Amino acid sequence: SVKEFLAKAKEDFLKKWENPAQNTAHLDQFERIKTLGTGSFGRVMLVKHMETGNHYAMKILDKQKVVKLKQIEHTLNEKRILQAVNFPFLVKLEFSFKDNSNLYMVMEYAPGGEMFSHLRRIGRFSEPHARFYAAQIVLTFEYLHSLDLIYRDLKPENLMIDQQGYIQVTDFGFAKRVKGRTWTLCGTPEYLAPEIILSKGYNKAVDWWALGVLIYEMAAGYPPFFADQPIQIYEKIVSGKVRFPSHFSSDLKDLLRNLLQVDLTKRFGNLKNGVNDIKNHKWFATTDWIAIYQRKVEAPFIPKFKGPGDTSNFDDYEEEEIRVSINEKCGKEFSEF
Amino acid sequence: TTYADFIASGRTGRRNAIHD
Ligand SMILES: Nc1ncnc2c1ncn2[C@@H]1O[C@H](COP(=O)(O)OP(=O)(O)OP(=O)(O)O)[C@@H](O)[C@H]1O
Ligand SMILES: [Mg+2]
Repeated sequence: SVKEFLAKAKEDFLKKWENPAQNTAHLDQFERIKTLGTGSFGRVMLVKHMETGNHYAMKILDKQKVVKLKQIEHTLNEKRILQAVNFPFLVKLEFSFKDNSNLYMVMEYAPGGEMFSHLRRIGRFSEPHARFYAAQIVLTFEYLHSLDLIYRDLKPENLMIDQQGYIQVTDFGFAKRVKGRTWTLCGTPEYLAPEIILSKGYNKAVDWWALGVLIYEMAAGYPPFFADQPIQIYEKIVSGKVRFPSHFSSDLKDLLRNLLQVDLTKRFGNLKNGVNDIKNHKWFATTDWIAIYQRKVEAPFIPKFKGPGDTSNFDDYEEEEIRVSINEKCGKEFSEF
Repeated sequence: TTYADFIASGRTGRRNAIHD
């Protein structure tokens, strides 16, 4: 069963969890080609492993900047969780290392760009399209939650499309292995669940609220709570007032009403039956889950990639050179990295 | 329309994460 697979998968995760991999490369093994993306904490560069000739995405965290934004424990969770995990819709971490100035996470390059890029251009996805993606995120959270992991930053900007047109969840910067509750205010304003903003202390259920936001945005072209500045967004979320486009199927409206339930005792994903209330929902009736997991479903959108190392599905960013100090900067703080 | 309000808003570009 699914229950048997998750058990095997937990053991694999624990062995890597207790004994994490470390210093398995350095900078000069890599050709820096182009910046693929940027964030609040780090930048990602397309890179080339010079001995194998493979292309990878390398995330660069500037140690000092990590310390000034109070993300040390978060950055240590990111590397440890990511090197331990193994699912078909999670990016693979191949190498990690550090030097005097920075922390590096070389990852599987995903040539299709972000879901964000395509969703904004096209405007919105058809329901069947959104469903293809939703299902994959549903299975990915089932896996992550069974390992006591919360993800905490689901957004189109962290969902890469691979060559097969499938999802690779990237960015485990707020990932955290927790049994019981957690209180850190983090995520992305539009995707924040009401518990986070209200400082209640929260659990896995915030990922399922985030899935309901994602589905709404994929299917509508816009998030269910937007405004010009974050405080107005937080206002609408807590208000627990959503309006649906008239072109949403009744089934979709119904899925979403349970996922965007402000009352986290009645929110799908957090009930007795757990993730099955979502999987056996009317909206997912056509979805063959095992097929989705095996990647033997026909993707409705395969991005165009003219050869390897093509970056035409990513925006252009301003480049910055990688400066490494002669002196080690925050050595004690990142010793386990 | 809602889509039009969204498109005239300040948050149609990529959204970075918050923190403490
Ligand atoms: N493995 C990857 N392959 C291709 N592109 C990637 C990959 N990983 C990340 N990116 C790109 O880099 C961008 C920024 O990376 P990421 O979100 O992980 O950094 P971050 O500092 O945590 O940003 P934030 O927390 O604000 O979302 C992503 O939104 C994505 O466009
Ligand atoms: Mg992040």
